[PDB]
Amino acid sequence: LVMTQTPATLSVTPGDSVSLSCRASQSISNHLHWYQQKSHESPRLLIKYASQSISGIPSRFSGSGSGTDFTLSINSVETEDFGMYFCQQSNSWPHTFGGGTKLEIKRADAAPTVSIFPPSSEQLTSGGASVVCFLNNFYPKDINVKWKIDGSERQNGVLNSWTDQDSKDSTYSMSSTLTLTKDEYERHNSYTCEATHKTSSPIVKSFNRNE
Amino acid sequence: FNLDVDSPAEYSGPEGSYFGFAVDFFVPSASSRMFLLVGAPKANTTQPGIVEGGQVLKCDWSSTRRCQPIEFDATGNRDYAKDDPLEFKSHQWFGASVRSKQDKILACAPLYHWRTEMKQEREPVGTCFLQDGTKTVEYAPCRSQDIDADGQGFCQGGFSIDFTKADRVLLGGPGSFYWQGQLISDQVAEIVSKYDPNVYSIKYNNQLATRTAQAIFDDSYLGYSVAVGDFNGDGIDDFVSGVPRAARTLGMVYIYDGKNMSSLYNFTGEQMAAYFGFSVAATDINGDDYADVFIGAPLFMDRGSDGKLQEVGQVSVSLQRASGDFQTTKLNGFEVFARFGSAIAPLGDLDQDGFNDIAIAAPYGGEDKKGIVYIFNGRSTGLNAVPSQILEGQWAARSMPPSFGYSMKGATDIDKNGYPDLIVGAFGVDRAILYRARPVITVNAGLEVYPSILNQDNKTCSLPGTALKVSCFNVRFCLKADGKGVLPRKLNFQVELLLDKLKQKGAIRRALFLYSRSPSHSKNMTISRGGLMQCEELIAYLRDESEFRDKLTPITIFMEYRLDYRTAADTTGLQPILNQFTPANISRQAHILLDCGEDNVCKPKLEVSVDSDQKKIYIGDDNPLTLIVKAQNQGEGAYEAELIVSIPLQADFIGVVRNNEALARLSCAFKTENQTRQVVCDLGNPMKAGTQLLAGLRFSVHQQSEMDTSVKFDLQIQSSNLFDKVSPVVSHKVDLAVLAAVEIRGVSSPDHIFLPIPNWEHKENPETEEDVGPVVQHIYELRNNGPSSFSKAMLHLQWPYKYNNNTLLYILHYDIDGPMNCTSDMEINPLRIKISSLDIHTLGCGVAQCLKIVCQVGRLDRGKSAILYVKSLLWTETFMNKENQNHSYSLKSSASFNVIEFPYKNLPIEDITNSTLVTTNVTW
Amino acid sequence: GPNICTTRGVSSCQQCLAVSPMCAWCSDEALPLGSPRCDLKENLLKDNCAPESIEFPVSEARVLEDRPLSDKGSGDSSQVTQVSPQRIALRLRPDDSKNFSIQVRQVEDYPVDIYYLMDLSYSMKDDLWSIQNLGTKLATQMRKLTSNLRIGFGAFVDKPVSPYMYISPPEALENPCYDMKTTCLPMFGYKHVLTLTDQVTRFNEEVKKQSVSRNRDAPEGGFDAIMQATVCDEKIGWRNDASHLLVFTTDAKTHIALDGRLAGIVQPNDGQCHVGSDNHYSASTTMDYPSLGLMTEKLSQKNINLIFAVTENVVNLYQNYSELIPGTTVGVLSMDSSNVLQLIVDAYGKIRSKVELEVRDLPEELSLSFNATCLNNEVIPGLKSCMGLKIGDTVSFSIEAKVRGCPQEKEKSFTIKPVGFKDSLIVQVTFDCDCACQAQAEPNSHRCNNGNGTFECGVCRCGPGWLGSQCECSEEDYRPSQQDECSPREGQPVCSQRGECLCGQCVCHSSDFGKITGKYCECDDFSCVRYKGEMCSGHGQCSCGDCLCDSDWTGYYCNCTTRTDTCMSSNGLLCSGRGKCECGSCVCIQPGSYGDTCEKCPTCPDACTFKKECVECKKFDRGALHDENTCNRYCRDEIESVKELKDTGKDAVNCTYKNEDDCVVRFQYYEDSSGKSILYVVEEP
Amino acid sequence: EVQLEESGGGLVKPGGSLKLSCAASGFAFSSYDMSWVRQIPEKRLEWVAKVSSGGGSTYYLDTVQGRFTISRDNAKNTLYLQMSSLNSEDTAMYYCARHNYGSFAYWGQGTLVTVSAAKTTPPSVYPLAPGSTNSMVTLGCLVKGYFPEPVTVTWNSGSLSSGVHTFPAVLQSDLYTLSSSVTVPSSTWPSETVTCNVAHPASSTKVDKKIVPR
Repeated sequence: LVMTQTPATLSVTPGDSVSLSCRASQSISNHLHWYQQKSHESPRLLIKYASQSISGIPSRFSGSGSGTDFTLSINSVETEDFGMYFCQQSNSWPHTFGGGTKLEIKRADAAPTVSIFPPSSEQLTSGGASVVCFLNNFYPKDINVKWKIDGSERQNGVLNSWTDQDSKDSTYSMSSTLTLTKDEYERHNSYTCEATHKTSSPIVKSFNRNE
Repeated sequence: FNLDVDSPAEYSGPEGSYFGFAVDFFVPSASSRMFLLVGAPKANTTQPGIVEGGQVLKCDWSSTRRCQPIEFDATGNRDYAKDDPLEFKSHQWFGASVRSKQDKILACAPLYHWRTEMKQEREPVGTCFLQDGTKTVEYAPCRSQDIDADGQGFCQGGFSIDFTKADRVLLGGPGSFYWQGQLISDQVAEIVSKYDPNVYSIKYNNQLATRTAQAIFDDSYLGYSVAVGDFNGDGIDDFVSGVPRAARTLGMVYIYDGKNMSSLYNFTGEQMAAYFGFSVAATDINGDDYADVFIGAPLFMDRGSDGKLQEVGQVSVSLQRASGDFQTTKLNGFEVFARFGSAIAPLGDLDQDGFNDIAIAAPYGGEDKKGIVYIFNGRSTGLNAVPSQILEGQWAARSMPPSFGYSMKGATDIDKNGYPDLIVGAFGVDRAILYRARPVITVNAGLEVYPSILNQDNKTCSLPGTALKVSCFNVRFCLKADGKGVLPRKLNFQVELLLDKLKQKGAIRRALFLYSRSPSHSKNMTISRGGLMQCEELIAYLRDESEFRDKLTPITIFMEYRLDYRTAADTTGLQPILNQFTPANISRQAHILLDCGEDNVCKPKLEVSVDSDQKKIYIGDDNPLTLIVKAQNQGEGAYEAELIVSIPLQADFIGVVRNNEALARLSCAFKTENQTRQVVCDLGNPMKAGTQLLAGLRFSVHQQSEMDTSVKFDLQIQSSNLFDKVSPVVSHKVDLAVLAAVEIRGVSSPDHIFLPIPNWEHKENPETEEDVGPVVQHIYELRNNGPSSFSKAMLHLQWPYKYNNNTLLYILHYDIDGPMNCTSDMEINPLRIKISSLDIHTLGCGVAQCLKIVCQVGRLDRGKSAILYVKSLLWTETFMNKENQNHSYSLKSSASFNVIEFPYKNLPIEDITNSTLVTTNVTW
Repeated sequence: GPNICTTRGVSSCQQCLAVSPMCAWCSDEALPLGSPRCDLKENLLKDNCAPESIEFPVSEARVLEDRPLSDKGSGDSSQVTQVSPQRIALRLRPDDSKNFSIQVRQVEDYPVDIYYLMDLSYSMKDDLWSIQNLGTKLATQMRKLTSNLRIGFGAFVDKPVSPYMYISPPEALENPCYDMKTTCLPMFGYKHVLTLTDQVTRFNEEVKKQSVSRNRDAPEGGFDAIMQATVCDEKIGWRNDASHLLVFTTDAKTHIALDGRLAGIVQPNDGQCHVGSDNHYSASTTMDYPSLGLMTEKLSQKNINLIFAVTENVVNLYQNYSELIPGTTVGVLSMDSSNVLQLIVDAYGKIRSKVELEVRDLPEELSLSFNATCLNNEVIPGLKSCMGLKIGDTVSFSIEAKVRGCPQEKEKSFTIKPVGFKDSLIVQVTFDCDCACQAQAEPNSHRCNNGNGTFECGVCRCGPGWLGSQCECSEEDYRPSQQDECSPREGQPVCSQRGECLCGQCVCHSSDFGKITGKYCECDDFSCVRYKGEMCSGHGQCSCGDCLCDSDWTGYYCNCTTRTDTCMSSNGLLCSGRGKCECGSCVCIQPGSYGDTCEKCPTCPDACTFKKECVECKKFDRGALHDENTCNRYCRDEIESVKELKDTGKDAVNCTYKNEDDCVVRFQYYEDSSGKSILYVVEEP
Repeated sequence: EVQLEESGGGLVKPGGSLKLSCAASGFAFSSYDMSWVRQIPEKRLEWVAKVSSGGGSTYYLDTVQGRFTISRDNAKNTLYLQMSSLNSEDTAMYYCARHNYGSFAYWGQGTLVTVSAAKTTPPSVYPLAPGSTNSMVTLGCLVKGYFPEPVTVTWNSGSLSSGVHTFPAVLQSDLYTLSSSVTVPSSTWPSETVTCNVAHPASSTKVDKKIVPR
């Protein structure tokens, strides 16, 4: 048995309504459950047995379907509805889960706050050099971050991480780390963090090793 | 019998909801207006998200047939999550079972399901909704932490219901503890007061319940059917719980103490899958203030005349006694698959006669299997098993048949008269019917004729259209409209008068009325209050003697009655009925005078005398006796002439003898009427002067006991005549007699003895048979040949012994039987013969000195044999003569007797005497 | 001459046939109110009514069709026939009857249609596995019983409703056994899988393809499954020319009618087929269980025998259900079901050991009495059946078809069939109570000489208002003349009391509590002697106050029986051979014997005076038994002559007598010589 | 209220073994079925094993069977999963869960299992301070080269919670790197001390790093 779950990602403005669809390769009667998973938290049963809700779960969440095709609809999505959703089949061994849907909340565009940090003396002592760039409180999640060393684009050694969407403001933060060898670091003067984002014309932050 | 099927109050609801599953009657202290309750399990309603939840609707019986839902709730499923039922109100069958008392209605949903916060498992707990005035309470003790089938999760509380006297609620929950079942009981007052809507597991302080039973009782279903009553003597009503699959599918009914769930009584079915316990009901059927239990077993298979198993349904009746020892009868359905045991319900007193009674449903009976309900009264000794009336469905199956009587309630006076109805459900038609009991009127009608004997010459009436006069008579019609309870003061009776009923059918119309000039008249009579025997009088015309030849045939005058209906009914359509045992056919016979002298009076001169063909009846047998009875008519004739003879039962009447042409052949009855024994001969109704009827009346007289010396027959002839109705009595006696011939007989075992017996020798002191001689057994008997037995007789024996000085026969032993005791003068067995192991010629008692043996003989029956055997040896010394060779001898004893006393003390008694000689020929 | 109908049928040609089988009545003025009427056929015949005007129908027993009974089941082409008569014509007269017989054979090699209906509850998963070798093996063993056997298959798992099914509390029970690390099927009520086929190897494969389901409620849905398997001929594959064996295999107690109330199932079961195109019982959620009554009627009506292949611990219910489901049989099933082969072979042999008849559509007025020949030529009364037969054996039933009164003139078909057999006897029954000249009558007012009346059977019949011997004295008035013999010997009653003479016939005016019949108002339906509150104790009918006793009764009051078992002794002799029987009792014989059978006789001259009589004739040609030619049957004792009467030392009575020749003979009478009576008579008196 | 707490996760060399425990309270432990469900690095949930309420029936994922054992002690109210012959595919967050008829009604918090030949290594923590002015100043700390996950970062021992953003770890060649930022008023820094506090449980190492001006 294979559980196909679509759509994989979903961007929903507060007050708008959405639905998820679960497809089973064979008939699973009504033996399908739905779960929600918020950041750094465990999964929670939302709807059990295709349409039976649970106890402290809002009416806005309504499951439906039988056999091979099931839905989970959410009326008037709230900020707190952000997070992953999963269906699970309990008809036949092994039990299986759908791929999962990442529900995101749409909000006003927000330009990032960009801050550039040079390598610490402590890191330089051990022979390394990491130039760090923080891009906080922005929306939409799609941002292009480039590093320029003496004006030349660099990809090697650059590591990014995005936070999951913030439960209060529904914004994103990301961190871009450019890691080099101390001796390589000492061959260049200007280190620049470039962020291309809607809301603008890239945002640039720079540090000069000779300053 | 007074339940009409003519103007029932027919109630119904929306198609497919199954209105009729359960019915009840609501009578709040709040008003004079009462309502019927009809449950409808698949009903749809307002409650959002709920389908086929079921509902109970309240209906005003006074016209206004619209049924309306009881507002037990309006909301959707109790929530927990939003839109997640914590209780499933859908597909739960509300109205499947409905009951009420006063101002409280408690509706059931046996398939009510719950969710428990503990586990996501839907459970068929079954609950009820309580409507208290306007306050609503959920009744569900069945809902607890005992979440599943092991527990109370499967109680399905709601298949059966009742209330005790005062206020306890009985909720059957047959699915409890793996379908062993459970009866749940609580005070409704506590349920209402201690209820908290945020808790679905409320326990009650006075809560009772059948305890979990052994696996032995798996699938028994205690709670499918329930009733209440005063079974454990007085105090609180007990609980009557049907458990149809108990006792290995035979079914059982348990009676639990109302105050404590511990079995008091246990009743069972005799047949597998009969479902003894489908319908349990209780009532005081005998009118003696103690409830009995009537248990329906609808699938009961009876046995027909051909040995076939017939599914008819049974109602098992257990009748209560002070000792708890129940007596029993059985009622059974008539038709196959007409499941009679489906419902039993109180009717109360159908005739206001002091007895509480019931009605029985057979929901699938009738051609076009509509359902039949059987109504009958109670009796001091049980139920009248035979219906006096039935109620029947008036609707065809839409799909499934209505199942009339599936559910039923009664013993409530809905209308003004205190005669209870039957609320009969018909769930397959979405219907329930109220069959009302009508008032019962006993109408005493009487018809009299003053000039009952007519004289065609007494032409005193004027015929209105002629100058001619008419011989005529006065016919009177009276009416008593008696009735109880509430009936209109003025009743309307339609009465028709028919004259000469037996001749209008193709024969000459012998009589007609003076004014209508026809053989009939009719009128509508208004009879009020009861006892007001008002009347009308009609005058009849005897038709002219010049045309009509009849003289003897009676003129019959008849009343025919109908009690009316619309004009004697209430505004509710409750028409009256007349009492089922009261006739509407009343009559009088009139006769025409024939002869009767110048006086115009029939003046009979009736006389009877007899000739006995046989004068004696022997005592102790069936002795035929024929008496010829001569009936004379020396005066005028007679009307309805008969021979009446008073005959002791011991004289068993056979009939009138048909073997002698000299005698009249008279038809003759044999009867016993109010401490009498009588034989009655038909002498001819229109008896005419000079007629002589002789007939032989044959009897068999048994009288075997010590009775009177004669048998007496008392004879008279009589009539229904105007004058001298009865002849003088001739008293005839037949002598009885003691006849007891007794025959005396006897034999000597061998008839002869030969002297040269091998190894027979003399000894100075002989021992054993061999040294004495041959053994001869002499038998004497008294046999009673005559029919009369006796109390005392003697049998006298003379045994020749000493011829000269020679002792011949030595008696070894007296073998006596029958009531016999022998006394001897002389020593018996002086020779000490310890043998056991069993005038020269005639040695008579007048020759040889004999022993005198007298046997007392006690009471002997006719045909009895009184026996005396004398076992004796012939001693060698006294046969082997020494003086001169020897002689042939005849050894002769004599048995005489005399019968002295008979038990027939008042009868002539003669001594019965005779004698027999018994001999052996002794030769060489 | 004047016999019964003389007074009872003279007023009506239909009534004289209603009254007695011996009566006839002439027409065409053969005997134009000559004097006798109705009487007996023979009296009218002699009194100028010999020609066929007598209207004397008789009863008849004829056979319309008698296709011969077959020896072998495989003997196709001409239909294999199990019974001898096929169609019978029966013609009755009122209060009459005719005999016929039914020969039924347990035909050898008769084909078998067997359906294996299985319990598909989880405890049976290993049974489905074991059964993988059946079908092939079952049929193979059955090849000995018959060369033609077909095997089908189906299953039951109980009604898929809330209280039986695990309710689908969650989804998890939509496809159950998730509870125990396995999988199993949902509940379906009753399923049909394989129709009966000769390709029995199909069963082996079809059972392997199956698997079990889950049941919460322990009781089985087996009764719906049996009834549908019994009723749904079109899918089950039952061929009428075959025995139908429904095998019910189970490990549990069944659920029954009205138990279904728990699921809201209250619909009566009509005993109909509800299996659809999906080979599934669609009624499984709406109809209740069939009753024992419905099962019995449908399996009997359609010739289906049920075999209960039930495990040991539940047999008590199945055996008790079979007692209430006649014609069925119950065996004991192994937990691995390996013995179904043997269970069925023996169940078949047991089924074929009983022959039982049932009569369908029998009317209320007819009584069919049976005497069944169970062995050799002995028949036992009151039996519709015989036990202990083997395949190839026959049973012969003797049937008496009697009619009470005069039922309506319609032809009825009485179907007499063995239960389980397709073949049956159709007896076509009619009632000849009418005279031909009753129908061939045209009353027409006139024709009754000069008058207004009716006419039938060759004579005129004036009704009320016209009456008279022919057509006169409407209501007397032409009556004070003619006299006539209104009463025997002219004793001058008007008419035997209850009646009056009217122009040659008497008219009975009485109409109270019964009827009066005959020319002189002779017969009083209502007047006779009571024995115990009832005329002649209900053991005879009356005619003119003369009670006509019923079978095995005598006396004026019909209370003296002619039954003698109550006066019969232990030795098989009535009154022990010494007494007279009277009214079910015994009259004492002169010597003084006494008791119900004259058992005791204390006075009785010793036996030697009764036994000498036998010797005196059997050996000496003298005595009462010689003159009466009776000794040869009277004396069944063994009598031997001896040279010496020896000291036996046993129970030998020394008897003696002097003969006609002045000789003295001695003999010994010995009792109980291994039950026999032995006499030793001296050779030399 | 239902309480589920799993423990015993950590770094295991491939081919190795590890036992996970999950304590339970607040319910009738022996009345419910128990399951282990794991969340694979792709964030996909996978059911691993189920044990029946009485412990009689045990079901496993086919690619797990023969290597893992699920068991329970109903007296000790503790569920177990004994793993063996572990591969890289077994790396996941393991969650114990309570059943409600096929659903997992209640879940634990999760115990992380890392299957890898890499050795346990403590993080090196570096300050992120601005290069040599506004109303607010952004600071941070770089947590580099640790193994296995997890690592916990607080500012001023949990006193500073506002303005804090901790980034998910990025795995580069058997070592994880994360960063954490904090925004504070410019007027309070360096006037007040801001310290980054880093906990690495797998190596029992805790590092306090003061952010000082450059």
